[PDB]
Amino acid sequence: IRIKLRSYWVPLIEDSCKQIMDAARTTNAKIMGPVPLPTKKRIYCVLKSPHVHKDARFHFEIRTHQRLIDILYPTAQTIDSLMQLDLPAGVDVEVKL
Amino acid sequence: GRGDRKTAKGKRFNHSFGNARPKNKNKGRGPPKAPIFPKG
Amino acid sequence: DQVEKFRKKYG
Amino acid sequence: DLEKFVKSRLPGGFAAQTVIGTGRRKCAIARVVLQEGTGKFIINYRDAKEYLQGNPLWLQYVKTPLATLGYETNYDVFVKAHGGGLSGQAQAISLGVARALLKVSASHRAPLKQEGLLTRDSRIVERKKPGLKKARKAPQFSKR
Amino acid sequence: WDGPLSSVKLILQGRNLEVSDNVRSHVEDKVGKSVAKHSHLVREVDVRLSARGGDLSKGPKLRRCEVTLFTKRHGVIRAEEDAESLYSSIDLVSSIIQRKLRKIKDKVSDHGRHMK
Amino acid sequence: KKNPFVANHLLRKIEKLNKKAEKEIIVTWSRASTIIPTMIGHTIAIHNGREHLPIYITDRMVGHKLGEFAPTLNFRGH
Amino acid sequence: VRVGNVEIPNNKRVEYSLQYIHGIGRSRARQILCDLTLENKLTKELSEDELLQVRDEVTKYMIEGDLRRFNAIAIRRLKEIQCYRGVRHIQGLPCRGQRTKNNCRTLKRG
Amino acid sequence: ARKSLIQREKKRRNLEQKYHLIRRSSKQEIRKVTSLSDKWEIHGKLQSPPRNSAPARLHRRCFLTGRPRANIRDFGLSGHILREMVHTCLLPGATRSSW
Amino acid sequence: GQKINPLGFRLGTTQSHYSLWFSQPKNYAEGLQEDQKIRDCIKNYVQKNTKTSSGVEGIARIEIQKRIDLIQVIIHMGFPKLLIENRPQGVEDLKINVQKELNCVNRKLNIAITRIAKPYGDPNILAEFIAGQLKSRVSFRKAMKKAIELTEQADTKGIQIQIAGRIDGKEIARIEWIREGRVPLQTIRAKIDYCAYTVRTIYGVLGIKIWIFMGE
Amino acid sequence: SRRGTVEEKTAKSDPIYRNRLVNMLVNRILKHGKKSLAYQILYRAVKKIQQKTETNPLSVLRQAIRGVTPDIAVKARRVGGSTHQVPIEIGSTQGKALAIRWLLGAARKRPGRNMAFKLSSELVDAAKGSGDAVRKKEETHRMAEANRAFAHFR
RNA sequence: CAACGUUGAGUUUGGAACCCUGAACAGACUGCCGGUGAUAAGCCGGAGGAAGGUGAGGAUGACGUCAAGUCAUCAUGCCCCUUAUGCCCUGGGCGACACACGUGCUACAAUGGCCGGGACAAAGGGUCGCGAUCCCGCGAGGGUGAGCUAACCCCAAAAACCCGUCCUCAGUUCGGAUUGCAGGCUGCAACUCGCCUGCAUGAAGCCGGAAUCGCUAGUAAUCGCCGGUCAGCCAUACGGCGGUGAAUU
Ligand SMILES: [Mg+2]
Ligand SMILES: [Mg+2]
Ligand SMILES: [Mg+2]
Ligand SMILES: [Mg+2]
Ligand SMILES: [Mg+2]
Ligand SMILES: [Mg+2]
Ligand SMILES: [Mg+2]
Ligand SMILES: [Mg+2]
Ligand SMILES: [Mg+2]
Ligand SMILES: [Mg+2]
Ligand SMILES: [Mg+2]
Ligand SMILES: [Mg+2]
Ligand SMILES: [Mg+2]
Ligand SMILES: [Mg+2]
Ligand SMILES: [Mg+2]
Ligand SMILES: [Mg+2]
Ligand SMILES: [Mg+2]
Ligand SMILES: [Mg+2]
Ligand SMILES: [Mg+2]
Ligand SMILES: [Mg+2]
Ligand SMILES: [Mg+2]
Ligand SMILES: [Mg+2]
Ligand SMILES: [Mg+2]
Ligand SMILES: [Mg+2]
Ligand SMILES: [Mg+2]
Ligand SMILES: [Mg+2]
Ligand SMILES: [Mg+2]
Ligand SMILES: [Mg+2]
Ligand SMILES: [Mg+2]
Repeated sequence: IRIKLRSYWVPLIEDSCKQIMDAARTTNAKIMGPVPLPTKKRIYCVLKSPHVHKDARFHFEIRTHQRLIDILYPTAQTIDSLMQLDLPAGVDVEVKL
Repeated sequence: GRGDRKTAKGKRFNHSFGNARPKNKNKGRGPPKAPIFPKG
Repeated sequence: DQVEKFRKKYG
Repeated sequence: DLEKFVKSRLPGGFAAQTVIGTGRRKCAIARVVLQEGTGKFIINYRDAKEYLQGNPLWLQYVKTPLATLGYETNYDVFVKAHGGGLSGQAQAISLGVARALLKVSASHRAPLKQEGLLTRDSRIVERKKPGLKKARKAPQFSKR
Repeated sequence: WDGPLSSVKLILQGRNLEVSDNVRSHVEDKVGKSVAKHSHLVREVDVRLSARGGDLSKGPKLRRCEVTLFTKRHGVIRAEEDAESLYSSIDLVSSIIQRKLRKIKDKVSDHGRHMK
Repeated sequence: KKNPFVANHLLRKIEKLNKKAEKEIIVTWSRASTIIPTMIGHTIAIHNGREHLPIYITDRMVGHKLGEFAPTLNFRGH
Repeated sequence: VRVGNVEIPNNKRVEYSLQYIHGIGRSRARQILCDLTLENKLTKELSEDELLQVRDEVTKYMIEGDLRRFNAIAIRRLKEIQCYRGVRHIQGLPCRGQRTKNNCRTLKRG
Repeated sequence: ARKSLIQREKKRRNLEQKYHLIRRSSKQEIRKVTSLSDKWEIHGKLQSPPRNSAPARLHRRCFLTGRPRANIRDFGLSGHILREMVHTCLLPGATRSSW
Repeated sequence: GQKINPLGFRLGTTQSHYSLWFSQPKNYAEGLQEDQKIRDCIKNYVQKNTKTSSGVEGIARIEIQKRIDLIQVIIHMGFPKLLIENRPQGVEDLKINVQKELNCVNRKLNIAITRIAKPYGDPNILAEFIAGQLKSRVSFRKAMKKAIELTEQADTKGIQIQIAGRIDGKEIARIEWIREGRVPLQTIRAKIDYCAYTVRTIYGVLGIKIWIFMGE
Repeated sequence: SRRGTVEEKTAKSDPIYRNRLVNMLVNRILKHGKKSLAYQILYRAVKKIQQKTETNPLSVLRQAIRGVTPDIAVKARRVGGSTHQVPIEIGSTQGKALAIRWLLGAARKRPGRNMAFKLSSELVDAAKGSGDAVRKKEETHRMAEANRAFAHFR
């Protein structure tokens, strides 16, 4: 089983990863690590003022960080220990089986 | 020339890849400029 | 001839 | 042909070998494997003069780290590169060579620092700033 | 308007207002006097008219004239006037231009012995 | 190989007026639609945005649109 | 050589010489040359055999007189039509949907 | 802006929903099926549904104000409100960014 | 000159976000929309049900976290004596309306109210307070000074208060402001709580900005 | 430059001949930063100059520049309300600069076919003291000496 | 990284040794040495070091000024319209044209233009989407539709540059305006007013008066690539990304 975490803020995502990795390390299944994928980062620029001045611009991004987690062998206890998991409200998880 | 839609340059500037500036090696370019025969 | 010219295109 | 000379001279990939150095400058990265004997410059499975085009300049950057030494006929260089343009890749080659050389014998240090071949050129491209045409270029401007 | 000033660009722009024939002629006269004497230096005359007050907006009936001159060598001659009538305004701007102008002629065109 | 164009309403009007064989003025707004042979000799009044302009259709017209014959811009002189 | 349609390519490569006929651009040029006739040289170095072929081919494509009267009857027709483009031709203002407020100068010089 | 504009937009959305599949259908019909003098009639079907039914007719407006210009799609917000909201931290993941 | 909303200036440093969820770029617009709809609802409700019973209702902020199953609304609030004490506790009475708005398909909603202990160490509340006293046609001097008092006795290191508009119904508008203690606006390490509020008087609008500095 | 002065930059060497001089010339002949092309031009110039004459081009450089190096020029000063042409003397770096420049300009204005040919032609003419680049320097000296009376620092 | 063979590759092995990704951590402080300086802050130098004196760029903009700009983003005091100054629709119009003023792009050629054959990026975006392969077309495109919710697949051709062949001084193989013919695509609809292709057409224009602007290093210059808006676009614009790379104080 591979899980793709994607989330905005960092601490949340690696603590979430930490929960998953320890809750699968406990149930005795082998893990291929929390592999970082390249951070996809989107830029938008906008007009600062409501009118006229074309030069005052505002740059904001959205950074999205991707973690990969490869669990090797899917024990019943492993699948349940990771299906149980409480992952904070700001992370997304994808499960490829 | 960059303003010539009849040239590889001009096509490249106008973002129109067309007869002069072909998409692949199998699309027909203009009739050939191949023969010259200098011997000497 | 613009009528037949038009009919050669479409018909 | 040259691919078999590179492959047969080097079984262990690019990572294993004792003497390796890594150049990077601008967007170009070059990994460098140093070996003993003859002298041959193979870059990405093609010749030095083939690749670098024989712009005297670039070639000279590449060979320069071995001319402070004189090891021109003593070493064999195999590098792989990507990113950027060939000028940069050349510069990179230059640096990675220097690091490899400092890996083989540390005594080389003093020549290489006196020439200044050891430092990472930090100069890179500056980003484009809003309201400006490119970098520091400000649009044509009328006082009236 | 003038021929000796033919080398000069008279640019007359109403901002919020409509320009008449009497404003035309009057502008040509009052700016004409100021410019005509110093014409060798002068280049472009930019006159904008702004009206406010009365029935248009709040506040007194202000009419405000802004002029700008340019010379072959020195840039930026700016003059701003507020008054009752367009006519009054113009008369004022002329009064100011004249002074600044002959101040420039004074500086450079005096063979001023500037030692330093 | 792709159809030319004409407005539906226009097309069927021209059909009816062709069948019943009378020349009647047609007020139309379709400033796009093409003049197809079967409308020739008719008089069509096209919208210029304020007025309808009567135009007599001829052999030459076919292949163009309607709006070429109703100038939209009123300009004579500075 | 003259006889190529009453006009004179002079002392150059054949293609860029052929072009001097109003009616031949680059395409017809290198097509006629490098497809039908097959030979590329200077102009005066053209052997009679080649020259004949050249004339006969170029004679089947339109040329200065025929083209000029072709486009002229085009324009004329449009003007008679009283359509938009006609109006513009007649008036001397640009028809391809280019703005008149500023730069027409090429077509406005007339 | 005017409330009426926003309403115009809404009624457009509705009509386009209603006729959506019909549009795709008549469309593949004129695309796939030959005979010019047939395509007259299927183009006669085409021209029947209201003009306010064509996707081309739609216009995105910032969902908060409704300003017709300057809408970046990801947010459905106009530049200005987007800015304000980025400062009160309502946009998850938004950061004043300097690269 | 213009400053930056000192909120937005420390983002991913000394300040968190408010909406805590994630979405794929396409859904992101929709999700945003949804947050807005409920923040609106929950503001309205409380406004009308507390100002009917005549009290000062600090609604300090609204945090929303979306999880695939349940979406959770955390209301930071200064005095929930007006939301709890009423018979239909704000919890249920709101849970129903908010769950009407967003959707109930694949999303069920939970509301939780949190008591922000020191109400005058929160700018937002304080500003609503001054807003009340000024809506009451108290002179702005008194208002400012009372606010400063309340706050500094409520545990605060620094405060800067600014009020702009037609002050005292006088025809020409102006800008009055008071700094108290220490307010670094440029230090990113400083925990800074800012807020912006608007007031509708007989004479037109009045802006209030409040800066509050809680240490490093 | 009101405050800071300028640090010195590493004087490079031309790859083939290992000269500071030749390198100077290839940098000033450069346009649109194509170094690739500039080297080609300069070397086909060395090749035409070894073609026409059997003398060592390395030396014809030294003659070409010794030939066009001005030791003095003027500068416009504002002194006591009077605008003077005061004959300021020139530093060596500045001399080499000026030199290579007048060379290059007179080389760009030539009637010829290539740039290699032009550059070679003007190197030949300047080494002989026979050309515009030299004449130019002598004019600068003529207009320095006429104004010799206005250098009060003399 | 290496291997097996293939241009479709595989998921087919090992390695984690290079690279890369991204998280944590270390590092630069005039910290050390010498010289200067009232002792002081510092200033010139030297070492080590990838970096040395804000290492380089960015976000950051005090009290205030201009009763600056914006009641057409939003909000709002007051004033005014309320079978109309509000609302629905189809056509027009914002795209006019004696001119003037400002910003840009292309140019005026051999440091070049054309052709043929080779090589090297970055960062982006992409499920009503990006679309390989194959087939029809000289060509835009048309038919087909893998693979891809993206370090996987696609847009994708990087271009300058280089090795060859032609022109070696022309109003030309410069430059490409204008206009005609015949097409393609989007979209109910391309006449006013879209963009793109093929054939033809081949204006001005030989570096530009007075004046005037941008720039101190990865900068200027020069070369292309992407994005947002978006059915399609007027984009040469704006915001970004890398390639090559100066002179001067
Ligand atoms: Mg050309
Ligand atoms: Mg285009
Ligand atoms: Mg094409
Ligand atoms: Mg084909
Ligand atoms: Mg960068
Ligand atoms: Mg750049
Ligand atoms: Mg601009
Ligand atoms: Mg740009
Ligand atoms: Mg409104
Ligand atoms: Mg639209
Ligand atoms: Mg301020
Ligand atoms: Mg000093
Ligand atoms: Mg493996
Ligand atoms: Mg040091
Ligand atoms: Mg710094
Ligand atoms: Mg004002
Ligand atoms: Mg105004
Ligand atoms: Mg209003
Ligand atoms: Mg109206
Ligand atoms: Mg309408
Ligand atoms: Mg406009
Ligand atoms: Mg129009
Ligand atoms: Mg432009
Ligand atoms: Mg796009
Ligand atoms: Mg296709
Ligand atoms: Mg001419
Ligand atoms: Mg010429
Ligand atoms: Mg300047
Ligand atoms: Mg688009």
